[PDB]
Amino acid sequence: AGHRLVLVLGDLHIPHRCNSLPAKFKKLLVPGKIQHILCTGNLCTKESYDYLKTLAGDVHIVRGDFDENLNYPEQKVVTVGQFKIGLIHGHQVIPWGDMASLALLQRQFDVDILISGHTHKFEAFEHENKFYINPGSATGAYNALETNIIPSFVLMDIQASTVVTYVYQLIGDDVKVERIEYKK
Amino acid sequence: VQREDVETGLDPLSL
Ligand SMILES: C[As](C)(=O)[O-]
Repeated sequence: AGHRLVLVLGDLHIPHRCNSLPAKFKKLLVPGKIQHILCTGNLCTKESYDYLKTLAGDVHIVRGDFDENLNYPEQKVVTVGQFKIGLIHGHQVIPWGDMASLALLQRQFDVDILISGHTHKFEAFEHENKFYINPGSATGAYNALETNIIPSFVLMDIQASTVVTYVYQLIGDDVKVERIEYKK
Repeated sequence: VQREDVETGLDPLSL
């Protein structure tokens, strides 16, 4: 082994917008493979937290603007391997998903990787030796500004000073997988 | 940024 597998996901909006994750996603996410879970928020209820605890015994969640649990922290900074990682739902970032506001957050937090959600749009890019991840929405839940949403989630394989970011997407009725490498 | 596709069954969740 020796790799740290980190699941990244959020904006499920269960059950108000969606009842479950895609069946094909549930087949991939099985106990005993993932070390840590970093959740951007908007679960939105304890049942989804409970489900995440069956997948890994180290679960991190930040508070979304539709989360029921107001005890979640607003943002969180964690260290996995050599990487310092920052986590924010993103509805605080003004305007929605502006690259300038996110870069501001990165310097404020002093992280190698900045994870955020709220736009329900997967992105993963490198900007000034800094890495930015949006997992999208793992259920394909609509939001304001967008209704035709591709369900997705991110898997980070952290080893030494490389992060290998897998992106999983339900396109049509099948899972498509891409990978992006980021160096520290 | 450098988005390479990944062959069937080569992602961590499948072997
Ligand atoms: C609804 As809030 C305090 O997480 O921006």
